[PDB]
Amino acid sequence: KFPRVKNWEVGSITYDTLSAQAQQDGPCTPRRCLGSLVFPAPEQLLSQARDFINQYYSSIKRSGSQAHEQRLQEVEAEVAATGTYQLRESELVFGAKQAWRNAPRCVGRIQWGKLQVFDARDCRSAQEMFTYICNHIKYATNRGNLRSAITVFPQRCPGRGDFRIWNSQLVRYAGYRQQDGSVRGDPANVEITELCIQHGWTPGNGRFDVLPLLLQAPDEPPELFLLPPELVLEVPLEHPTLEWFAALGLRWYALPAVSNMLLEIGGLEFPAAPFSGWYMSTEIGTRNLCDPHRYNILEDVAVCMDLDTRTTSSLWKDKAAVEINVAVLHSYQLAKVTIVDHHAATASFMKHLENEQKARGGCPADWAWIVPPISGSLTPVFHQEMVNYFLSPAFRYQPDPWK
Amino acid sequence: KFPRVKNWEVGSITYDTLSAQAQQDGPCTPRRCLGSLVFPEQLLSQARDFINQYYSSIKRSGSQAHEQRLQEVEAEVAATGTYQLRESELVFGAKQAWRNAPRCVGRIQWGKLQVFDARDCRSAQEMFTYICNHIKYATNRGNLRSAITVFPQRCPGRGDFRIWNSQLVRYAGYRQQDGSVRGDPANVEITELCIQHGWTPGNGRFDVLPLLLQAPDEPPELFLLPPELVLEVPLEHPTLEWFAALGLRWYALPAVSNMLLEIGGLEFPAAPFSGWYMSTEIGTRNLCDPHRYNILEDVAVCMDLDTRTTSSLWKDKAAVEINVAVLHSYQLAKVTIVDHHAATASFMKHLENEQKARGGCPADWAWIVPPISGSLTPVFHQEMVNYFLSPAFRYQPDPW
Ligand code: HEM
Ligand code: HEM
Ligand SMILES: N=C(Nc1ccc(CCNCc2cccc(NC(=N)c3cccs3)c2)cc1)c1cccs1
Ligand SMILES: N=C(Nc1ccc(CCNCc2cccc(NC(=N)c3cccs3)c2)cc1)c1cccs1
Ligand SMILES: C[C@H](O)[C@H](O)[C@H]1CNc2nc(N)[nH]c(=O)c2N1
Ligand SMILES: C[C@H](O)[C@H](O)[C@H]1CNc2nc(N)[nH]c(=O)c2N1
Ligand SMILES: [Cl-]
Ligand SMILES: [Cl-]
Ligand SMILES: [Gd]
Ligand SMILES: [Gd]
Ligand SMILES: [Zn+2]
Repeated sequence: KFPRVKNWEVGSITYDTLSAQAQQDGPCTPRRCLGSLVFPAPEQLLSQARDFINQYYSSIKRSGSQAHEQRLQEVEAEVAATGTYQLRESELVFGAKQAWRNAPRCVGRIQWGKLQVFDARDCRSAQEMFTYICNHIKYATNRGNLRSAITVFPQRCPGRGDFRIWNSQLVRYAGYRQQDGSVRGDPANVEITELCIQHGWTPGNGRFDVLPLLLQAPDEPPELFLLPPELVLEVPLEHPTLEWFAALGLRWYALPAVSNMLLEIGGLEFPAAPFSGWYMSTEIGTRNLCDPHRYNILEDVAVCMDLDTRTTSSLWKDKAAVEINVAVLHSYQLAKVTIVDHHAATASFMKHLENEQKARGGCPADWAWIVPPISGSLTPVFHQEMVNYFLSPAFRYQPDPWK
Repeated sequence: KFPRVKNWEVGSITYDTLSAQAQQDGPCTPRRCLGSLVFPEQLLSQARDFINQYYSSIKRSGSQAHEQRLQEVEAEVAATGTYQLRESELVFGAKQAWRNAPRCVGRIQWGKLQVFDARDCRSAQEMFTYICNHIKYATNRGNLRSAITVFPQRCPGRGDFRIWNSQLVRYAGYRQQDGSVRGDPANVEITELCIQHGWTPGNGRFDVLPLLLQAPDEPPELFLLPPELVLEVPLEHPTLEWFAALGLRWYALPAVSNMLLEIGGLEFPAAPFSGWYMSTEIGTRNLCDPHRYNILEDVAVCMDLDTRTTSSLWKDKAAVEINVAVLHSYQLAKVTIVDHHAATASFMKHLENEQKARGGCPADWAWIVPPISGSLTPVFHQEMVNYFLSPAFRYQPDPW
């Protein structure tokens, strides 16, 4: 038997047959579930490459064709001669889309088929890397009409260091570890800020200072590049009916572009493959602005809203958090920057689940990450049971290049 | 082998060593996590294990009385096939089963539980008296007190005491000739049973259901709850004067009556327990779930919210004011209730106490994090380990 999966809003029942294809292992055992944790060789290369090629040729409905066999033979011969192999361009595009499709913590996978894949596997230097990244930022920002993209830098290979982007995203605000223990700017970026200053960046002193990019070419210390200010589209935050909100001087950036994850395709590894989509509004409104360990503006806003913050039972937190999220959505819509609210995102994810059940017999999904951080049970994904497992091609965490 | 558990708000680290004592097996494997699923004469070994637990907790470990109790239960099961709990063992086993319940955010309170020993019960008319005394004690005119009543255990060659209702207080669910449900859709099945067993149905959205109590080997008998025994809170809102006219209400006492209590290999299919509500249970789940009363759009219409675009966050604004109404209405009626911020702060304290007490604490993140304002509560940022300890409250098949 395969896991029986139930939607409790509808009563409907599916079986996740796809999970039985899970290659790598997760952190859970029959004795204990660790699903809530944030952080969970010629012959082994070949069976991963074979499986990936099988996936490619299924996607185009040419399984068992002559072209399928020849390509498997081709990969085998290259691995036997060199210990490794090169993806065809079409396989790279397919592999990056599958990795997105396979990502269990991504609620935006209804879009997985619409992904611009920039092939930067011929990149030679940190300077050319910066050029690829600027072109990515320009294409994806598209002056507010955001377009999903990934740029794939050269694969890891023996006898040469990795390409790495040290920043966790292409656009990050500085976090200045103030001496009195506190932080000015984004506390999530204190470490990368200190590394940037360490490498000669002249720091600012604001709360929304865009960080430079620390770019690492093989066997080279990271190099500092400043993003052209006209390349970094930002949204000033205001609230549709709370006019004093604008005076908080809050901003956020248009483009979420994760740059520190490793892309794995057919046993090949791409330690530098930054990817971007668009924001779901709770990421900015609830997490980035109201996490106690982030900008932590909740109490300041509620006090401005004249709420009774002396008792929890007034729900001043819930009320201020809702208005902050309203401000984010209003501000991005006003600026004409693509953004999706958590209701539409989770509804579209529910559609994705139904498509994937028909297409592949299941969908790896991490409930705790799919359910938005406010209003969870008001969205349909709350009531959907979900099976979490690791498929390849995949986006993976990897150690920071300085640790 | 000891899982590392991190709090991402504070950056603190602990190690759950208690998980190594997980007796049963959950649904997860290294291949796939099923954590989000709602439903995941060796009696001696379990009986042995619980006794050791007991005497260890009272610092009587391996003492004279320890070995004596051990040898008593061996004779009982040899003579009868089962054994009898001492009243103190039963109290300790009830408290431990609550303390071990991974999905309970209310466990800061676990040492304060009134155990009613109903194991001398026979016939459903007596069940009903035990239950009514439970309901009366636990309600306490609104100053709610946690309690469990423990009816006779299952044994071979003989039926079971079962409470057919999932809770002692449930509103009726009446299906309509247009398919819809007037009342609580969660209770459409027990409502048709109550009718099929003679109950005159109401026609209201908050008709309190009768109790279908079942003594062993007999059909269940309908018992009507004295309306003065069932404390109910009419729902009003502190500033939205029209909210009261919606006619919403809920009941004071959450009393779960369909779970099985397991202690030392013994099984009590009828052991209703009650505490008090966390406000999001009523204001978010019971009233705003699509498959329950589903009142969200009604409230948003009364608030004159723009309901044609999700991005107005009309669902979020309506949900908050409904939870406000619940908190205001219970406090105004002097019925104990806890908001999700106070409860999750208390559960965090419980986690620290349990870390020091036992080296960990089984917790089901998906159920501990509230259904609104998740990341505004500290539990959201707390990694958790889920595992099954005994004594335990377990799900069980419906009697029919
Ligand atoms: C197109 C619009 C998209 C939306 C609205 C979206 C939404 C989200 C959200 C809300 C998260 C959780 C982030 C967090 O809480 O830190 C997430 C995670 C993730 N997203 Fe998507 N995403 C989109 C596109 C993409 C694309 C284009 C890719 C890759 C090609 C991608 C891959 C991932 C991955 C791998 C994760 C997991 C990251 C982790 O484990 O930390 N997403 N996404
Ligand atoms: C004292 C105040 C208490 C509060 C505020 C509280 C709160 C909660 C909440 C919010 C849930 C989730 C229920 C749901 O979402 O359906 C829960 C579950 C649970 N509670 Fe507590 N509870 C309390 C007392 C108790 C007591 C006295 C017991 C037993 C002696 C108990 C045993 C359980 C169990 C076994 C579950 C799991 C239910 C399931 O898996 O369906 N709780 N509690
Ligand atoms: N950074 C840490 N913790 C940590 C914090 C957050 C995350 C999650 C990373 N998420 C950023 C992200 C990922 C994926 C999507 C988004 N948001 C988006 N909408 C998109 C980004 C790209 C395409 S869509 C944001 C992981 C570890 C650590 C502290 C100490 C050691 S590691
Ligand atoms: N039973 C179902 N599913 C299901 C639904 C809810 C739960 C959770 C149990 N709900 C009642 C409950 C349990 C525990 C605590 C509370 N609330 C309380 N605050 C307390 C109750 C007793 C002491 S505290 C409510 C489990 C399974 C089904 C639906 C349709 C067919 S079967
Ligand atoms: C402890 C817990 O795993 C952690 O706070 C998770 C919960 N769910 C999440 N879900 C999303 N989308 N993003 C997150 O950062 C987190 N954090
Ligand atoms: C599918 C999912 O497991 C289900 O909806 C769970 C999620 N978390 C929950 N948490 C609580 N407290 N109560 C619930 O009923 C649920 N339902
Ligand atoms: Cl972000
Ligand atoms: Cl309830
Ligand atoms: Gd105004
Ligand atoms: Gd009106
Ligand atoms: Zn698990």
